[PDB]
Amino acid sequence: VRKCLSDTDCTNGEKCVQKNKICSTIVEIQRCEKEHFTIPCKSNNDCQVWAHEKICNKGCCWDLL
Amino acid sequence: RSTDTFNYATYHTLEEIYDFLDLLVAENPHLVSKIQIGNTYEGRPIYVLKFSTGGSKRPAIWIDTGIHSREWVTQASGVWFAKKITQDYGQDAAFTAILDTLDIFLEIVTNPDGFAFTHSTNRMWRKTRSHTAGSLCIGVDPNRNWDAGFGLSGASSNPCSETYHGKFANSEVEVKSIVDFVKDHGNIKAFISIHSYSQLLMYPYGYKTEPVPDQDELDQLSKAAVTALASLYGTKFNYGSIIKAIYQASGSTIDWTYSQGIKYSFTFELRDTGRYGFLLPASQIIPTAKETWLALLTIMEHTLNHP
Ligand SMILES: C[As](C)(=O)[O-]
Ligand SMILES: C[As](C)(=O)[O-]
Ligand SMILES: C[As](C)(=O)[O-]
Ligand SMILES: C[As](C)(=O)[O-]
Ligand code: NA
Ligand SMILES: [Zn+2]
Ligand SMILES: [Zn+2]
Ligand SMILES: [Zn+2]
Ligand SMILES: [Zn+2]
Ligand SMILES: [Zn+2]
Ligand SMILES: [Zn+2]
Ligand SMILES: [Zn+2]
Ligand SMILES: [Zn+2]
Ligand SMILES: [Zn+2]
Repeated sequence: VRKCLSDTDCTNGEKCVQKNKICSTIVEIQRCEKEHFTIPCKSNNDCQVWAHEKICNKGCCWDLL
Repeated sequence: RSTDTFNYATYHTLEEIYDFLDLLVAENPHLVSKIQIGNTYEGRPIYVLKFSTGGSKRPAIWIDTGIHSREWVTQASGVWFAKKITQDYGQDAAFTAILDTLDIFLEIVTNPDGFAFTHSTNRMWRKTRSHTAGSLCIGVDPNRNWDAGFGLSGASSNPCSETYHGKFANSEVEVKSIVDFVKDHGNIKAFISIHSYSQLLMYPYGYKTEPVPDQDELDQLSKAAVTALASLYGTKFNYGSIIKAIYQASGSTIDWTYSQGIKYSFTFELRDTGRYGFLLPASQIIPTAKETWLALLTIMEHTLNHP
């Protein structure tokens, strides 16, 4: 994980995901939004913004289903 | 008030659903009965509907909805399936043939305490409402409480976790009540436990990567089922083992039912893929139930033709 506050804190063309303040590729941002209506993550810690527990699963913040 | 005046296109309370159970039985007394399989942690009755055209201990299909209380489209779909069975039996030939050989058991509100709590206190509640010694966090994940891979990787030891497995397998009376029913019956041939959301149809295992012995048949049936589902509105479901399709999950229902020799053990995740998630608009209840019913029919027909 690389933490960020804006896109200029990221590397390799990655963007800052504002909801969880982590860097992610555009492809991963697009995939998590399109496939799962959610945000990318590297670990469970990147999914803590919801009071109702979510998990990091397969690169996106998932609900328990 | 009758089951014809009931509004299938809106979400209901526990009391309203329980009224629907009674009206359906009263309207169809020779097809439908209501069985109390237990009482919840907080003392509420737990009810299963039996749909049967006769016989003794006939081969049977079990369907449950609402094991996770926040998954409201599942309970709403279960109400619709119940009405659907009574509508089609004697009218639609194919379904008539199904119920002439098989019984169907349907548990619409599988976690009544959680369901009450989702209306009263916390719309996003998932778990049971049991108290746990040594914690102020309430509830056990009823889909981590079964005695198949219980307490292994794929569940949490933290009572505050959404996937807390409980102190021991079958600690939750809501789970134990089904266990007792299933073992006493001894002749359930398919067991389908319905969740939302994500648009998936899954088969064992959740707790390990080893392929289930009937993997290929179950994967073949899954493809046929999701194809039937898709025919109505084009809703896309993926399919596979629980562990491959979602994540590792231990002590889950269909791993236990499969271990009881119930070959056609399936779990659904209904609409949607996350746009609304658990808060699916009420205008999607009936379409969701309709398309899901097509998948259920595929499974029932396969069960019928593989006796
Ligand atoms: C409490 As009532 C009017 O839904 O039976
Ligand atoms: C068999 As009767 C009591 O429903 O007329
Ligand atoms: C045939 As009847 C409706 O009296 O049970
Ligand atoms: C028609 As078949 C492949 O489900 O036995
Ligand atoms: Na208990
Ligand atoms: Zn995905
Ligand atoms: Zn669930
Ligand atoms: Zn009518
Ligand atoms: Zn009412
Ligand atoms: Zn009432
Ligand atoms: Zn009668
Ligand atoms: Zn309510
Ligand atoms: Zn088949
Ligand atoms: Zn076959």
